Amino acid sequence: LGGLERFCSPGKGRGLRALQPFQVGDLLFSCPAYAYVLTVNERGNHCEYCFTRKEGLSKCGRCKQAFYCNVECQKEDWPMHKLECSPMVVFGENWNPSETVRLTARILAKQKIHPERTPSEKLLAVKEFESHLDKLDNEKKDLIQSDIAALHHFYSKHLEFPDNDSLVVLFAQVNCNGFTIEDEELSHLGSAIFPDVALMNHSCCPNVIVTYKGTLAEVRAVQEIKPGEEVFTSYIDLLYPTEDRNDRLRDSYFFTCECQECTTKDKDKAKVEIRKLSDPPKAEAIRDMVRYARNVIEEFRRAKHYKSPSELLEICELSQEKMSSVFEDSNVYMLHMMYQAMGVCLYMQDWEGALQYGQKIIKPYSKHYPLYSLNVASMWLKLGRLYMGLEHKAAGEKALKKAIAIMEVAHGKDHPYISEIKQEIESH
Ligand SMILES: C[S@@+](CC[C@H](N)C(=O)[O-])C[C@H]1O[C@@H](n2cnc3c(N)ncnc32)[C@H](O)[C@@H]1O
Ligand SMILES: [Zn+2]
Ligand SMILES: [Zn+2]
Ligand SMILES: [Zn+2]
Repeated sequence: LGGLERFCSPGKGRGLRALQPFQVGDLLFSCPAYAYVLTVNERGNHCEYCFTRKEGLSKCGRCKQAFYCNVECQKEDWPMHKLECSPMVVFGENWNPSETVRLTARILAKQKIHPERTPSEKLLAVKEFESHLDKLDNEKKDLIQSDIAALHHFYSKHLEFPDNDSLVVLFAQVNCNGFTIEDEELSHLGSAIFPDVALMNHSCCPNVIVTYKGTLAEVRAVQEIKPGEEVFTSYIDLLYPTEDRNDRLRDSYFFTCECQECTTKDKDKAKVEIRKLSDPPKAEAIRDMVRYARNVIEEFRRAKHYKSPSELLEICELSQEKMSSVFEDSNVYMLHMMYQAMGVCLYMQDWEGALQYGQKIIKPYSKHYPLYSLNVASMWLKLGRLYMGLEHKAAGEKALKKAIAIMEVAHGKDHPYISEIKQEIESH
């Protein structure tokens, strides 16, 4: 694809570089999804085939668990829908495959249907994906085996499975190159595989941002890219300090980042901000809170699957109180709990609580992320839609206009999401 090229990136394997300049907001390229799945919770909200968010969604009369825009989207999805239609109804409540198993089954399907290079593989092919097979611990290798067992159990009707456990190779490849599709509010819509998009290496200070216009991945410049510069995306959440960022990257992607931010650690001091207070906190007292903060984060990750919403908020308020003694309110570990608490109030349809948390987050949040960040665009959007809901038309408009500003860069001026937000301002 024009104005870019695949190249050998010293110490980063294969990569994508520019052959022409790209300005802030310019679309480098699009990539139609090679394989994709609409997440189970978004059924009836989005079209299974084109991911269009609409209300007049017609049901699959054969499974009553697949929705479409019309009969053509339904017919166009049947080669992929075939995999789950009858099994969902025949397996009944016993039908529980994870999204990774759902996705991998559609990759195997695509490889049988269309074995030749797809328009999504102009620079990187699915077969050429990096696996990191050789660095997997037994715990990880066992987690892939669960997924393989699950593949065989639910998708054996139409699929012929490959040469021993070269399914381990494929499952390690989808873990390494697999994409999750999120909406305007960064809510999970599904999983997909974008091969050319997967060629891009990581930077904690990227020059590009991946957005989705249905099942189509779009790459837009968030910094100026000049000929010969490598195009880098972020694989992870850029709020956390160097250690946390690299702890996630090493775990999920088996590499350590050495970008300007991870080298310099410049933004680290501000990220884990400490209170100025009479008799400043001791060097060890700081390290003790970081360990607590990082453990309460994981404890919360578990607690959501098995605790009441009023219990979840209690975890948030209690942990914020312990942390507040050492940590300032701008600290990323404090801002996470506030983000968690806002999420709960939103679930409980507590629009005041959600707004009080948003307002408390946004200013310090904006500061901690790059200039064009999907996290802060989404946060400004949540805040705007909350204000607008609570009939605060002035503040709601400021917030929605702030979101539109970041969004016109990453998503593009003509994005369906921008047109939706503009209508929210125009009516109320
Ligand atoms: C989605 S693939 C990117 C394309 C990959 N470089 C290739 O040749 O197939 C992700 C993998 O690329 C490598 N990678 C990406 N960004 C990197 C970086 N900044 N430093 C080192 N390795 C990186 C890691 O091995 C990582 O798991
Ligand atoms: Zn459709
Ligand atoms: Zn069906
Ligand atoms: Zn980095």
